[PDB]
Amino acid sequence: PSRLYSLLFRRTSTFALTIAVGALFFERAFDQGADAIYEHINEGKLWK
Amino acid sequence: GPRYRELARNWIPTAGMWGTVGAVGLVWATDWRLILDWVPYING
Amino acid sequence: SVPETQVSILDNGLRVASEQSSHATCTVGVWIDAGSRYETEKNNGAGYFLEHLAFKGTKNRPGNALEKEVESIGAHLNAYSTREHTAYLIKALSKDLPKVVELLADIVQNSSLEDSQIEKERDVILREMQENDASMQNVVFDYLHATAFQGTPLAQAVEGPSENVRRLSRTDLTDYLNRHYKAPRMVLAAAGGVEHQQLLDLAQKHLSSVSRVPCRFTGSEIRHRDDALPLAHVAIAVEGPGWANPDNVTLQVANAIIGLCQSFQTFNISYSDTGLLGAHFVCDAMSIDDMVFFLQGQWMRLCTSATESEVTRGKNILRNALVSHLDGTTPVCEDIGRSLLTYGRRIPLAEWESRIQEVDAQMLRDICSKYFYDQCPAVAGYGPIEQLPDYNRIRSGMFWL
Amino acid sequence: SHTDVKVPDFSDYRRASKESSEAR
Amino acid sequence: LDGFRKWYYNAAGFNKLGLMRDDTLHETEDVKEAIRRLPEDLYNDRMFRIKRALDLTMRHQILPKDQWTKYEEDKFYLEPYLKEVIRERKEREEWAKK
Amino acid sequence: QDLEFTKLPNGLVIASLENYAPLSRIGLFVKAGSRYEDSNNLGTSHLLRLASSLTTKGASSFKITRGIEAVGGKLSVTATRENMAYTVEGIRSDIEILMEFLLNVTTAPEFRRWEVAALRSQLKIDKAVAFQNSQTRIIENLHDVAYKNALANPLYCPDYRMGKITSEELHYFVQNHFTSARMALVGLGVSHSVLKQVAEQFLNMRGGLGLAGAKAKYRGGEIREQNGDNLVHAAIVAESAAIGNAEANAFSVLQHLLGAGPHIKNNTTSLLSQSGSHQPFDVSAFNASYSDSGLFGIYTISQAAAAGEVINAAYNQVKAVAQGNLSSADVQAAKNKLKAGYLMSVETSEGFLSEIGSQALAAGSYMPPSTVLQQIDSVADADVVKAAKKFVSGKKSMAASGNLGHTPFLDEL
Repeated sequence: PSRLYSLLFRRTSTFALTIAVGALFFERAFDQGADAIYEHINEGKLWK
Repeated sequence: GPRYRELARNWIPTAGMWGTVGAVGLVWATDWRLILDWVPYING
Repeated sequence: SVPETQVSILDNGLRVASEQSSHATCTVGVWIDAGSRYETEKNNGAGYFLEHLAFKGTKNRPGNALEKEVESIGAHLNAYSTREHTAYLIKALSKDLPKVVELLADIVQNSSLEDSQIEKERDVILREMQENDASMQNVVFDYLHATAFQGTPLAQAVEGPSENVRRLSRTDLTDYLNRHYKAPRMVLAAAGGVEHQQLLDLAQKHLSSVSRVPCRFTGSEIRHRDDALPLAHVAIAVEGPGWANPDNVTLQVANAIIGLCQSFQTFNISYSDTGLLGAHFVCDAMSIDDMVFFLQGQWMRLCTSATESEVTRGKNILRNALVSHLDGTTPVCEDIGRSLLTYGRRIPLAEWESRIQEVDAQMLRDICSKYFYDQCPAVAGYGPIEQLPDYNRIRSGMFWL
Repeated sequence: SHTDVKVPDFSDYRRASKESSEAR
Repeated sequence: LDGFRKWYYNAAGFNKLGLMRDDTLHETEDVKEAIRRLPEDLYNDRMFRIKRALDLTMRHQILPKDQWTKYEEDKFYLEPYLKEVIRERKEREEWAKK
Repeated sequence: QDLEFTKLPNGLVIASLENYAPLSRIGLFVKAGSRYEDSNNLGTSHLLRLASSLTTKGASSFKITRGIEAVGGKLSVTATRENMAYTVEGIRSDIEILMEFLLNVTTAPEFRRWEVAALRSQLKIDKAVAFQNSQTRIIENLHDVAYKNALANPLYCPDYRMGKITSEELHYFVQNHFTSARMALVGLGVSHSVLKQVAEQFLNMRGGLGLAGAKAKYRGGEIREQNGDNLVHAAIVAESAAIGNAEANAFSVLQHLLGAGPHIKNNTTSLLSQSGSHQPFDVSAFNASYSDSGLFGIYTISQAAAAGEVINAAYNQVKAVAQGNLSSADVQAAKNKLKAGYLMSVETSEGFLSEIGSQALAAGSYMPPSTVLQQIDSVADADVVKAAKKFVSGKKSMAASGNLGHTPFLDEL
């Protein structure tokens, strides 16, 4: 979308800003997601 | 320094934005957990 | 206090425009909206070769007797062709105004293309092209047009490829002549000591017979490496707005700000809703990259940080240069012919001054960021261009981190 | 001279223009 | 003040190496522009005086007292040329400021 | 209205025309060309021409450049062998400081030695750019072989004189030729009053008549320089009339009869050009008249091989004009070409300012374009023939360049 480029990518700093924010949130999702996936993968064999 | 003044204005937003980027990164990397805490996301 | 340019229209559609002035000599010309952009690669040199044949005699004035007439009053006869416009203009005295107009009428219609002449003008054109390669900046700007407008009729040159030049015949020419010389696409422009009513009556008397009936910027680069040449010519451009877009004026002010390489020239070439905006520099091999870096910084600077004073400089600079009134008759009319062909009207100098004074620093850096920042350029290099950086380095120099 | 040839056809490579500039 | 300036000129000690005052200036950009604008004879005397002072400092010697540079005699040759460099420099700076 | 010309009591000519143009131009004309040097200060006028942007007493270099570019104005220097002209142009609201800058440059230079030492490399570069084309070199060679002392001095600095021109030579040249009795200040688009009032702040320092220049003496001679250019640029001239003499006009009518360059963007445009023709070659008539002496002749560019008979053919055509073989319609067409060329030369603003300027220095008076037209008309057929015989008889001077294996000499020509 042009909006993205026009607003988020056009300014190099914003390009970084978006990356920064994204990084701040990516961890949360990826961690939790992978954790659960892992949890499901080894659904029964764990400490619980 | 009028010229300097004008140029400053031009760079003010981008400069601040870069600073903002660093601040954001700082909190994320450092896992402040105090600024982040209030943030919806929770480490646990 | 500059006199207004008055425009009338015949039934044919030939707009007869004139701008009277005290000077007793006048520049009467015919402009035609016909160039290499209207050619379809099978007649790529038809306008150029017709521009050669147009002074070699007509049906009413066979051969050199025609040019004997333009010697007899001491007038000067010139013609030129671009990618979009063709012009046939005469500088003469005021009192010789009728016959000159009649002469121009023959040149646009009733022209005679002699087969004998066709071979002679083919050898002239062929040879000139065979030696035209000598002019580097022409080679570099043709390369820039080709690589910037790949696959379009704007890539092909005005002269055409030697191939077509050799392979051209009267009938083909006749076609180009009968196809792209329509009366609604023609302006009879007069500047200097002329009366508009007399010129309108002369256009009604002769020239009243003239028959009445996009482009894509491919950002890319062409480099002709030839290390035996002493100097290197490099042109870098981005897409221009076109004739009718007013921010051209602002872009002109930006060029006036720029104005390290032995020669550095900025250009804003405009065609119908397209164009090339950029810089051409001619340099020694061992300096080329530094020039490029320098140049990109300036552009980026304007887009990034531009003061108020320099803007004023550009405003003023452009003003004086844009000043063309009473610069010369030939220029004056040239402006009337191009203004009636492109804008459809003659823009007065007061409107130009208003559009210049409304330009400030904020809208200049806004328009420069619209047209220069993070854009893919077209690069054309000729000479010892090994140290000329490739496309990633130039493209990365088109923005700042 | 220079006019002898035209930019070779990159269409094969060319993708499917400022409207698309930002998009691209 | 004049006698105390002569006493300080003796206490500075560059006259014992045969140097002038303008030989002792630190070569900044403005000083090098002023040195470049010197005539050939003044530049050659300045380079010879600097070379002789460096040789004397190498051998840890000074000139004999009759060959020292008398305070009264020292000539501020680079000064005139320097002021201009500074003046021009400032003018340019001001233009940019404005 | 029309131009106004007060002569100030110190000798300075003031000419003004207020036409309410948006861009106004102001020029200052000095009789300080290259003819006023001798063998000891050759090339001084070239460095003076290139030294217009140097720190002046009144204004530092930075300002003299940044102030003219700040308003977008233009400062240029044009020089002939007789005259120098310093011209500024710009918007009417900035011409006060433009006259400040121009009159400071004319009246009070400093000529600092480091500035001229930096300028000598630019002098070499400018000479190379100027001699990139063959016409310039062949005209300089033609003047050098045609004259002995005054008009034989080159417009461009000789190669040995680079590195040798000093500040004292420039100061001596300015103090001996930039005096008020040799200067005219000409302004289009300005009020006469201000020019009069800007003629007091400056142009009051040097009131002398300047160190007059030696009378130019003709020498004859033919110089040929093998340079390789396939084209043998050859100029063959003889002594002709001075600017003022009536004969002058006759020579202008004679070059427009013989051919003064093409009028179309290229044949049967000249008795010369007509005189058989099966090859690529350019032939025109050359005329350069200065206030004490003139040169008139033929100029040819041709393939080296045909260089001979082409030159001979051109020479033979002039001999036909020397034998009375001409028609009145041809002379009428030549007069029409000459008067149209004069009117198109004065139709532009800078050409108009130059013309007024030249007239001022030359005769102190302005000659309305109209007046000239009737004087050119005064020239009559016999008059033209007369000038021709002058050329056909007077000792010739020949400058040749190229592959001169088939280029004839003067005793063969």
